[PDB]
Amino acid sequence: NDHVTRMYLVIDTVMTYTQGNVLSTVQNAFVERQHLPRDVYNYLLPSLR
Amino acid sequence: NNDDVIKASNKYYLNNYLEQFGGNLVLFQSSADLSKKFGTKKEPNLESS
Repeated sequence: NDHVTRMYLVIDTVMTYTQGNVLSTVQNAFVERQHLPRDVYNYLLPSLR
Repeated sequence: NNDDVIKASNKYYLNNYLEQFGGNLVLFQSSADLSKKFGTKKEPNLESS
């Protein structure tokens, strides 16, 4: 109508729920392609090489 | 011996053991028999073995 224009939405879960260090709380979950901190990166360097 | 295995990315040698035999007697194969007298310098003498 001239006075209303409908819009649909899809919830953006990543922005809503994953902010902060919440993901770090996950326990016993398979991980892949995660950026590594310096300590472990140096520790794991031969494995990546 | 089953086939259920996951490839190991990094492998390096851990222990090395060496077993050796120091003594080395010199063997000698000779068709001519040294027990028999050799001929003089000008005239030789051989009798096989």
